[PDB]
Amino acid sequence: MKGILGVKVGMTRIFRDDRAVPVTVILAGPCPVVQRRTPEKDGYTAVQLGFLPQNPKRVNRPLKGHFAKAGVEPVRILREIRDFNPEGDTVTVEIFKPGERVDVTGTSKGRGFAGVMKRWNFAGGPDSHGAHKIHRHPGSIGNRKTPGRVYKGKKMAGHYGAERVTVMNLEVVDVIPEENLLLVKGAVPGPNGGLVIVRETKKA
Amino acid sequence: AKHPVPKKKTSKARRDARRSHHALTPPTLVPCPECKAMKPPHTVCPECGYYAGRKVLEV
Amino acid sequence: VDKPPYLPRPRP
Amino acid sequence: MRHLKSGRKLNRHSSHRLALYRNQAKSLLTHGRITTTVPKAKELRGFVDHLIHLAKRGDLHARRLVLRDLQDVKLVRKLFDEIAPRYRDRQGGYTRVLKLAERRRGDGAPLALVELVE
Amino acid sequence: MNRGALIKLVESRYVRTDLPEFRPGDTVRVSYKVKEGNRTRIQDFEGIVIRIRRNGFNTTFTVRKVSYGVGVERIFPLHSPLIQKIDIVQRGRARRAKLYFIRNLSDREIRRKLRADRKRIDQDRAAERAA
Amino acid sequence: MIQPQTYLEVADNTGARKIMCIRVLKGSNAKYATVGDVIVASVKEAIPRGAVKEGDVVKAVVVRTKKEIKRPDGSAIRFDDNAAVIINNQLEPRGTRVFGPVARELREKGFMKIVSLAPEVL
RNA sequence: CGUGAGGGAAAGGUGAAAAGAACCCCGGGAGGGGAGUGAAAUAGAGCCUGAAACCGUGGGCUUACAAGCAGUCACGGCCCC
RNA sequence: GAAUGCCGGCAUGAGUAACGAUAAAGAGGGUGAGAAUCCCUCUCGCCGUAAGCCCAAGGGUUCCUACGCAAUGGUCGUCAG
RNA sequence: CGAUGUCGGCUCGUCGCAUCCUGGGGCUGAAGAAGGUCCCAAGGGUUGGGCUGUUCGCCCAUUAAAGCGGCACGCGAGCUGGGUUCAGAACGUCGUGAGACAGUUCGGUCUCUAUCCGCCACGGGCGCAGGAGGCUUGAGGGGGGCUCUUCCUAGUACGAGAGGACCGGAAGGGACGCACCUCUGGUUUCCCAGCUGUCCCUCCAGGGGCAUAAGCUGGGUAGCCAUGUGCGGAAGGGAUAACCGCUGAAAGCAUCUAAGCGGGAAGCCCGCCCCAAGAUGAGGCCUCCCACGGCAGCCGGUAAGGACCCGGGAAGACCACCCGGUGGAUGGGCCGGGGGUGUAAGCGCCGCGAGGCGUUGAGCCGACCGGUCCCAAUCGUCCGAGGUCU
Ligand SMILES: [Mg+2]
Ligand SMILES: [Mg+2]
Ligand SMILES: [Mg+2]
Ligand SMILES: [Mg+2]
Ligand SMILES: [Mg+2]
Ligand SMILES: [Mg+2]
Ligand SMILES: [Mg+2]
Ligand SMILES: [Mg+2]
Ligand SMILES: [Mg+2]
Ligand SMILES: [Mg+2]
Ligand SMILES: [Mg+2]
Ligand SMILES: [Mg+2]
Ligand SMILES: [Mg+2]
Ligand SMILES: [Mg+2]
Ligand SMILES: [Mg+2]
Ligand SMILES: [Mg+2]
Ligand SMILES: [Mg+2]
Ligand SMILES: [Mg+2]
Ligand SMILES: [Mg+2]
Ligand SMILES: [Mg+2]
Ligand SMILES: [Mg+2]
Ligand SMILES: [Mg+2]
Ligand SMILES: [Mg+2]
Ligand SMILES: [Mg+2]
Ligand SMILES: [Mg+2]
Ligand SMILES: [Mg+2]
Ligand SMILES: [Mg+2]
Ligand SMILES: [Mg+2]
Ligand SMILES: [Mg+2]
Ligand SMILES: [Mg+2]
Ligand SMILES: [Mg+2]
Ligand SMILES: [Mg+2]
Ligand SMILES: [Mg+2]
Ligand SMILES: [Mg+2]
Ligand SMILES: [Mg+2]
Ligand SMILES: [Mg+2]
Ligand SMILES: [Mg+2]
Ligand SMILES: [Mg+2]
Ligand SMILES: [Mg+2]
Ligand SMILES: [Mg+2]
Ligand SMILES: [Mg+2]
Ligand SMILES: [Mg+2]
Ligand SMILES: [Mg+2]
Ligand SMILES: [Mg+2]
Ligand SMILES: [Mg+2]
Ligand SMILES: [Mg+2]
Ligand SMILES: [Mg+2]
Ligand SMILES: [Mg+2]
Ligand SMILES: [Mg+2]
Ligand SMILES: [Mg+2]
Ligand SMILES: [Mg+2]
Ligand SMILES: [Mg+2]
Ligand SMILES: [Mg+2]
Ligand SMILES: [Mg+2]
Ligand SMILES: [Mg+2]
Ligand SMILES: [Mg+2]
Ligand SMILES: [Mg+2]
Ligand SMILES: [Mg+2]
Ligand SMILES: [Mg+2]
Ligand SMILES: [Mg+2]
Ligand SMILES: [Mg+2]
Ligand SMILES: [Mg+2]
Ligand SMILES: [Mg+2]
Ligand SMILES: [Mg+2]
Ligand SMILES: [Mg+2]
Ligand SMILES: [Mg+2]
Ligand SMILES: [Mg+2]
Ligand SMILES: [Mg+2]
Ligand SMILES: [Mg+2]
Ligand SMILES: [Mg+2]
Ligand SMILES: [Mg+2]
Ligand SMILES: [Mg+2]
Ligand SMILES: [Mg+2]
Ligand SMILES: [Mg+2]
Ligand SMILES: [Mg+2]
Ligand SMILES: [Mg+2]
Ligand SMILES: [Mg+2]
Ligand SMILES: [Mg+2]
Ligand SMILES: [Mg+2]
Ligand SMILES: [Mg+2]
Ligand SMILES: [Mg+2]
Ligand SMILES: [Mg+2]
Ligand SMILES: [Mg+2]
Ligand SMILES: [Mg+2]
Ligand SMILES: [Mg+2]
Ligand SMILES: [Mg+2]
Ligand SMILES: [Mg+2]
Ligand SMILES: [Mg+2]
Ligand SMILES: [Mg+2]
Ligand SMILES: [Mg+2]
Ligand SMILES: [Mg+2]
Ligand SMILES: [Mg+2]
Ligand SMILES: [Mg+2]
Ligand SMILES: [Mg+2]
Ligand SMILES: [Mg+2]
Ligand SMILES: [Mg+2]
Ligand SMILES: [Mg+2]
Ligand SMILES: [Mg+2]
Ligand SMILES: [Mg+2]
Ligand SMILES: [Mg+2]
Ligand SMILES: [Mg+2]
Ligand SMILES: [Mg+2]
Ligand SMILES: [Mg+2]
Ligand SMILES: [Mg+2]
Ligand SMILES: [Mg+2]
Ligand SMILES: [Mg+2]
Ligand SMILES: [Mg+2]
Ligand SMILES: [Mg+2]
Ligand SMILES: [Mg+2]
Ligand SMILES: [Mg+2]
Ligand SMILES: [Mg+2]
Ligand SMILES: [Mg+2]
Ligand SMILES: [Mg+2]
Ligand SMILES: [Mg+2]
Ligand SMILES: [Mg+2]
Ligand SMILES: [Mg+2]
Ligand SMILES: [Mg+2]
Ligand SMILES: [Mg+2]
Ligand SMILES: [Mg+2]
Ligand SMILES: [Mg+2]
Ligand SMILES: [Mg+2]
Ligand SMILES: [Mg+2]
Ligand SMILES: [Mg+2]
Ligand SMILES: [Mg+2]
Ligand SMILES: [Mg+2]
Ligand SMILES: [Mg+2]
Ligand SMILES: [Mg+2]
Ligand SMILES: [Mg+2]
Ligand SMILES: [Mg+2]
Ligand SMILES: [Mg+2]
Ligand SMILES: [Mg+2]
Ligand SMILES: [Mg+2]
Ligand SMILES: [Mg+2]
Ligand SMILES: [Mg+2]
Ligand SMILES: [Mg+2]
Ligand SMILES: [Mg+2]
Ligand SMILES: [Mg+2]
Ligand SMILES: [Mg+2]
Ligand SMILES: [Mg+2]
Ligand SMILES: [Mg+2]
Ligand SMILES: [Mg+2]
Ligand SMILES: [Mg+2]
Ligand SMILES: [Mg+2]
Ligand SMILES: [Mg+2]
Ligand SMILES: [Mg+2]
Ligand SMILES: [Mg+2]
Ligand SMILES: [Mg+2]
Ligand SMILES: [Mg+2]
Ligand SMILES: [Mg+2]
Ligand SMILES: [Mg+2]
Ligand SMILES: [Mg+2]
Ligand SMILES: [Mg+2]
Ligand SMILES: [Mg+2]
Ligand SMILES: [Mg+2]
Ligand SMILES: [Mg+2]
Ligand SMILES: [Mg+2]
Ligand SMILES: [Mg+2]
Ligand SMILES: [Mg+2]
Ligand SMILES: [Mg+2]
Ligand SMILES: [Mg+2]
Ligand SMILES: [Mg+2]
Ligand SMILES: [Mg+2]
Ligand SMILES: [Mg+2]
Ligand SMILES: [Mg+2]
Ligand SMILES: [Mg+2]
Ligand SMILES: [Mg+2]
Ligand SMILES: [Mg+2]
Ligand SMILES: [Mg+2]
Ligand SMILES: [Mg+2]
Ligand SMILES: [Mg+2]
Ligand SMILES: [Mg+2]
Ligand SMILES: [Mg+2]
Ligand SMILES: [Mg+2]
Ligand SMILES: [Mg+2]
Ligand SMILES: [Mg+2]
Ligand SMILES: [Mg+2]
Ligand SMILES: [Mg+2]
Ligand SMILES: [Mg+2]
Ligand SMILES: [Mg+2]
Ligand SMILES: [Mg+2]
Ligand SMILES: [Mg+2]
Ligand SMILES: [Mg+2]
Ligand SMILES: [Mg+2]
Ligand SMILES: [Mg+2]
Ligand SMILES: [Mg+2]
Ligand SMILES: [Mg+2]
Ligand SMILES: [Mg+2]
Ligand SMILES: [Mg+2]
Ligand SMILES: [Mg+2]
Ligand SMILES: [Mg+2]
Ligand SMILES: [Mg+2]
Ligand SMILES: [Mg+2]
Ligand SMILES: [Mg+2]
Ligand SMILES: [Zn+2]
Repeated sequence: MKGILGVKVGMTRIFRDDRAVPVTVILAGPCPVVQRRTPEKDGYTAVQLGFLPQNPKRVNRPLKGHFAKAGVEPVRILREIRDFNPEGDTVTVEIFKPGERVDVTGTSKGRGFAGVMKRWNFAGGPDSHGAHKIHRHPGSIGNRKTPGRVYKGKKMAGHYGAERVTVMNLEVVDVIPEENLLLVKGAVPGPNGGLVIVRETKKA
Repeated sequence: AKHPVPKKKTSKARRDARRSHHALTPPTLVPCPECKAMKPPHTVCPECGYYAGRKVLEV
Repeated sequence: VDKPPYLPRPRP
Repeated sequence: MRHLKSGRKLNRHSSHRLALYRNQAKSLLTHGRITTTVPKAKELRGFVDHLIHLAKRGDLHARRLVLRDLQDVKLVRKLFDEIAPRYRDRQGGYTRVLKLAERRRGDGAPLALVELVE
Repeated sequence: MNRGALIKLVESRYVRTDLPEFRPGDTVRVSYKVKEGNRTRIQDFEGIVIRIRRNGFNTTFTVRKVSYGVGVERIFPLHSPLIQKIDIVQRGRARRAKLYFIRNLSDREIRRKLRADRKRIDQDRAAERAA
Repeated sequence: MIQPQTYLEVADNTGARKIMCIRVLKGSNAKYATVGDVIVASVKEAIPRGAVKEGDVVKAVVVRTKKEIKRPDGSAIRFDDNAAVIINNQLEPRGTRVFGPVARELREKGFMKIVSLAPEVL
């Protein structure tokens, strides 16, 4: 169960076999392993990964100590890939071959305080025929005296996006090791420049 | 709408609990490196007119 | 099921 | 949502907001230093900087461009002749904003000064 | 890192250079590879280009023609490998970038609005002179 | 994008001229019919003494749409009108001729008889 | 208040005596601090007494794993006499 | 201790709705204890079969000037009916 | 009865199962395919139209199916107001009359401000016996849970013929969901151009205001988007339902059962995605600071760190979150590119002239990808462990 940290760079399409392929480009490698989690020491199995070079002027003394125990230069982002144990002391895009199938986790674009029609795809009210100031309103949110309350989880307006989203079973279309690039077919969560995580897919 | 209205008078206790966030934070002030008088940071000193080690303004 | 209304509609 | 949008609205409609910028340019370019609220101040920078950078070009086209915003033939004449030349070797950044320490009494609005640079 | 550069880098494998320059208003014939059964063959589509979206490797253009009494528009990607070649059949001069308005014009009216771009024609004869 | 209430030009010589879609035949609840779909339609306008007359409820396959249709090669195609060809229940055309171009999608979807009758396939 | 006939309020108290607070101080003023008057000035004119609701300041006990007509009975902790 | 009682006082909702046409503002100078709000200049916008002007009702000193800002002004006020 | 707003629609659901569909079964007057009938099963699904205020019902066209009921005949401090209960008017009918009618007809004021509980979101506080910066385990929750067609097996089994499989294997759709913006397609309030009337600058030329809160028109970047794109439902493991057995007494036979063991569903548990240690049962790992002064406590100075302040941000109502603060590319300028518009002004030439041609893909030019210390994030300040007890 391999994995790698990365950043979404943007989308294009390429041509493969007289076919246009929508792709998202991800700058994935190189990721230095800075800690290994072991069942004897940590109770589970995972590999703590680092990503992006960091100005050591910004890294506080608690963090500096951590990086030294791994003999690894300062890094901007730490994230763990679970049930992964690479042979090397560094992870690159090489662990994926074109044709493979992956899961990508990212942070969805935030739509802030979102109405019920955008958030929950409600149908709202009429725009004529007497509709009175309720065009984007939810309608009823309950019954009467029984039960005399509102369900937990009741779909209502509120914040939406800026949340963890994982898209699955995405085809690796190409991998360009010289530039730490990963070409994945389709749409990946988050804005360009946003951080992603690329793991081997759990689908069949 | 059917004109919602309070059901019970708010107790002195509950009123005052609502106001547990209403406290003012005192202004954030640093000394002016020229005249030692206190002033908001990142603002041209209204006492001596100095900012970034130079005179900027008549006071 | 159409049953007779028990209240008049409210007036000013 | 406002994702990657540039330019304040300043609670004025299109034409009013434009007028605001033009009149503040006329004011800044006339006295060299004006006082406004911090938001208006920051927005004023680029609006004037572009005008100044065009006076540096000098051509008739540039004069006719800058004249669309400034209107005052005397003022523009001062811009090309007196103002522009002291920025010949300077590349952008012809204006500066410095925040004042005291607020306005009647509305607590935060003030700052905008000025042409030496 | 430069996100734009990295995108442009991916695209550079597929970027095409053999295709001739043209403008909205030019009449153009596109030799397009087409599969039908059980072979692939090259079908020509020839008409006025009414639109050119620009976006680097992802620019696309739109060619319009009348076929047997029915108007047909086609959208091609300028760097699509399925375009064998493009032949300028006529240069026409528009005053606009997008010529959606010709959809509602009779053949006579179009001919008057899209006059022959005499400048870029002589210019095309100015090249096309081999050494 | 043809949906119920849509008028379609008939592109054959069945005598029909204009049909109005009343159901798109593509599962339990298809929202729109596109190129190569079969619809049930009422005949709203027809020419005298044709095979089909005004009022008949016929079937037809869509041959060209005004909403552009997209192709895996990255290109797309758009027509000036919405057209269909009236068929029998065996997907065979009921007329003897078809007028105007038809979309290449008809071939892939097994309407060989209509494709062969068309003057042009784009 | 009502066109009008007509309707129709609220509002008493410094001190024995103004002796009603000169002057100085902060303040644009209002207000206050001293000084002075008086038996008394939380009798200072917004003046006898000055209850209650209501608002505040300071002190003691107490409260952020807890289910309530708010009390009551028991024990214990802390503070006070 | 209750009469949706009467008269008064003070709470709650609450620092909440609102601050009365979406014709629109910006700077500089002046005044002053205090200025987004008063004066002056320049720029900008709105009315123009009026949002201009002149009568008649009706109102009754609101007119002009000087000195003022406790209250009135839905904010502020050095300004003002 | 000092008020519990009354039909139907819309919206939003949630439950029941006496199950319409899909899954699993036994019997069949079950050849096959298709039906009938009963049993198990509530996970999901359960279409668009015409008539009428209608619920209901009839009808059209489809479908896997077009399920029935509860929730104050769910839902008017959520909307509607067609029906029915006001005042107007008329028809039929009844009444001498005023008027009346589970008869009809046309018309007819639906109340900006949410205190508490509840619900969707987001913080402040304290706690988590040293103080801190990271990274995690997942107790427990939530989301999801659909299905069809065609093809291969195979025109095989079966059947006189028509017709037509079980099992296993492929491909392709409908609807729903999450994400996305490369393409397609929108918007893009001033990014560009054209145009009319009027006033103005400055007379021509060139321009500005106004005609909307864009005067009108043609286009249109980033962003936000769906009609556009990607992906999801599973797989798989476990335990079961009806149901079918293995072995087997009581009961020399028989019996799925009384001892024991199998097989068996879209359902149940795990698995997938998301939340989550206020999980006060307050978990775990890595790393950093330390025995500071005066009198489980009080005051004070620090450490590791943190906050304040500032430049900002596909983060955002405030707050929170994330980045940066001269040790700097954080925003604004400027430069390069992209991108839109579509050949600026000026001059020259041709026409009497409106104009035309050239200079010229020119000029202008928001957000996009970058570069550059030109302008601004100056200077600082305040919090902040001494580690209870067996
Ligand atoms: Mg390839
Ligand atoms: Mg992440
Ligand atoms: Mg809504
Ligand atoms: Mg949504
Ligand atoms: Mg939607
Ligand atoms: Mg709807
Ligand atoms: Mg709608
Ligand atoms: Mg409606
Ligand atoms: Mg209404
Ligand atoms: Mg209403
Ligand atoms: Mg409305
Ligand atoms: Mg509602
Ligand atoms: Mg209840
Ligand atoms: Mg958030
Ligand atoms: Mg309402
Ligand atoms: Mg209401
Ligand atoms: Mg309400
Ligand atoms: Mg209302
Ligand atoms: Mg209210
Ligand atoms: Mg109440
Ligand atoms: Mg109270
Ligand atoms: Mg209190
Ligand atoms: Mg409260
Ligand atoms: Mg401040
Ligand atoms: Mg001084
Ligand atoms: Mg946002
Ligand atoms: Mg908006
Ligand atoms: Mg930006
Ligand atoms: Mg702007
Ligand atoms: Mg903005
Ligand atoms: Mg801002
Ligand atoms: Mg304003
Ligand atoms: Mg405002
Ligand atoms: Mg305007
Ligand atoms: Mg305007
Ligand atoms: Mg710029
Ligand atoms: Mg500053
Ligand atoms: Mg003031
Ligand atoms: Mg790009
Ligand atoms: Mg590169
Ligand atoms: Mg051909
Ligand atoms: Mg043509
Ligand atoms: Mg035809
Ligand atoms: Mg007829
Ligand atoms: Mg009266
Ligand atoms: Mg009177
Ligand atoms: Mg009376
Ligand atoms: Mg009285
Ligand atoms: Mg007395
Ligand atoms: Mg007396
Ligand atoms: Mg004095
Ligand atoms: Mg004095
Ligand atoms: Mg004064
Ligand atoms: Mg005094
Ligand atoms: Mg005092
Ligand atoms: Mg005194
Ligand atoms: Mg004495
Ligand atoms: Mg005595
Ligand atoms: Mg006393
Ligand atoms: Mg006394
Ligand atoms: Mg008293
Ligand atoms: Mg007395
Ligand atoms: Mg008193
Ligand atoms: Mg008292
Ligand atoms: Mg107290
Ligand atoms: Mg507990
Ligand atoms: Mg406790
Ligand atoms: Mg006790
Ligand atoms: Mg009593
Ligand atoms: Mg009362
Ligand atoms: Mg009362
Ligand atoms: Mg009451
Ligand atoms: Mg009373
Ligand atoms: Mg009483
Ligand atoms: Mg009272
Ligand atoms: Mg409130
Ligand atoms: Mg509010
Ligand atoms: Mg308000
Ligand atoms: Mg109002
Ligand atoms: Mg107003
Ligand atoms: Mg308006
Ligand atoms: Mg001023
Ligand atoms: Mg001034
Ligand atoms: Mg003022
Ligand atoms: Mg003042
Ligand atoms: Mg006039
Ligand atoms: Mg008079
Ligand atoms: Mg009067
Ligand atoms: Mg008077
Ligand atoms: Mg007079
Ligand atoms: Mg007077
Ligand atoms: Mg005066
Ligand atoms: Mg006053
Ligand atoms: Mg005053
Ligand atoms: Mg005053
Ligand atoms: Mg007042
Ligand atoms: Mg006032
Ligand atoms: Mg008033
Ligand atoms: Mg006057
Ligand atoms: Mg009642
Ligand atoms: Mg009552
Ligand atoms: Mg009551
Ligand atoms: Mg059952
Ligand atoms: Mg079945
Ligand atoms: Mg069944
Ligand atoms: Mg059978
Ligand atoms: Mg049979
Ligand atoms: Mg059966
Ligand atoms: Mg179910
Ligand atoms: Mg259920
Ligand atoms: Mg149901
Ligand atoms: Mg209808
Ligand atoms: Mg009926
Ligand atoms: Mg069927
Ligand atoms: Mg069936
Ligand atoms: Mg139906
Ligand atoms: Mg009901
Ligand atoms: Mg019901
Ligand atoms: Mg209502
Ligand atoms: Mg209702
Ligand atoms: Mg109700
Ligand atoms: Mg109801
Ligand atoms: Mg209700
Ligand atoms: Mg009605
Ligand atoms: Mg009616
Ligand atoms: Mg009826
Ligand atoms: Mg009625
Ligand atoms: Mg009625
Ligand atoms: Mg009648
Ligand atoms: Mg009669
Ligand atoms: Mg009768
Ligand atoms: Mg009768
Ligand atoms: Mg009679
Ligand atoms: Mg009679
Ligand atoms: Mg009746
Ligand atoms: Mg009417
Ligand atoms: Mg009213
Ligand atoms: Mg009311
Ligand atoms: Mg509340
Ligand atoms: Mg918290
Ligand atoms: Mg907190
Ligand atoms: Mg952090
Ligand atoms: Mg769990
Ligand atoms: Mg819990
Ligand atoms: Mg076969
Ligand atoms: Mg046989
Ligand atoms: Mg199968
Ligand atoms: Mg499928
Ligand atoms: Mg784009
Ligand atoms: Mg687009
Ligand atoms: Mg596009
Ligand atoms: Mg587009
Ligand atoms: Mg512009
Ligand atoms: Mg002119
Ligand atoms: Mg004009
Ligand atoms: Mg004007
Ligand atoms: Mg005007
Ligand atoms: Mg206007
Ligand atoms: Mg304009
Ligand atoms: Mg468009
Ligand atoms: Mg437009
Ligand atoms: Mg766009
Ligand atoms: Mg869609
Ligand atoms: Mg299973
Ligand atoms: Mg089993
Ligand atoms: Mg046996
Ligand atoms: Mg047993
Ligand atoms: Mg078993
Ligand atoms: Mg078993
Ligand atoms: Mg078995
Ligand atoms: Mg399934
Ligand atoms: Mg987590
Ligand atoms: Mg914890
Ligand atoms: Mg956690
Ligand atoms: Mg517990
Ligand atoms: Mg912990
Ligand atoms: Mg553990
Ligand atoms: Mg420090
Ligand atoms: Mg912000
Ligand atoms: Mg920081
Ligand atoms: Mg600093
Ligand atoms: Mg620094
Ligand atoms: Mg920068
Ligand atoms: Mg920059
Ligand atoms: Mg370019
Ligand atoms: Mg270009
Ligand atoms: Mg030209
Ligand atoms: Mg020119
Ligand atoms: Mg001439
Ligand atoms: Mg450029
Ligand atoms: Mg600098
Ligand atoms: Mg540098
Ligand atoms: Mg300092
Ligand atoms: Zn100073």
